[PDB]
Amino acid sequence: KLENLKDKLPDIKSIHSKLLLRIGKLQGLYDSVQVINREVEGLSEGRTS
Amino acid sequence: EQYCAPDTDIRGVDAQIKNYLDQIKMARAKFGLENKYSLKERLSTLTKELNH
Amino acid sequence: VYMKHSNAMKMDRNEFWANLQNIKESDDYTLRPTIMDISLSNTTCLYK
Repeated sequence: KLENLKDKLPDIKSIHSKLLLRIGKLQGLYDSVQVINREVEGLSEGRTS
Repeated sequence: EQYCAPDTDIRGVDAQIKNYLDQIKMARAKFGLENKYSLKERLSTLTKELNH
Repeated sequence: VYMKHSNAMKMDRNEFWANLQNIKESDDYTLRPTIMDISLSNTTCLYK
């Protein structure tokens, strides 16, 4: 089993990449929550639109 | 919830958020701009009523 | 809050954890290292 492991690199590579995409989206959604909070802050502090 | 959906692309969801935030500003602004101003006209009418 | 009360996201995360766990406990991949080894040997991996 040690000699032939090249057949198992693809599935591991696949899960590794799939997990990176999931982290990508969660980090993205966190940027969005920071943008909506900032716009609500502006709105609250006085009037300016 | 669309951000973490499988086939969703982040760009489109970010665009939806901007439109949504702008729509929030407009409805609240219209109601508030009316509230006070229409109420101020009503208050001038009330001052006339107090004179009566 | 937007996660403590959702249900689609929880189902997706559970599907993923199940997929990974099925990868792990399979007779093809019984030669892995533990989840917390540090590997003093490979310098750049140690740094990362």
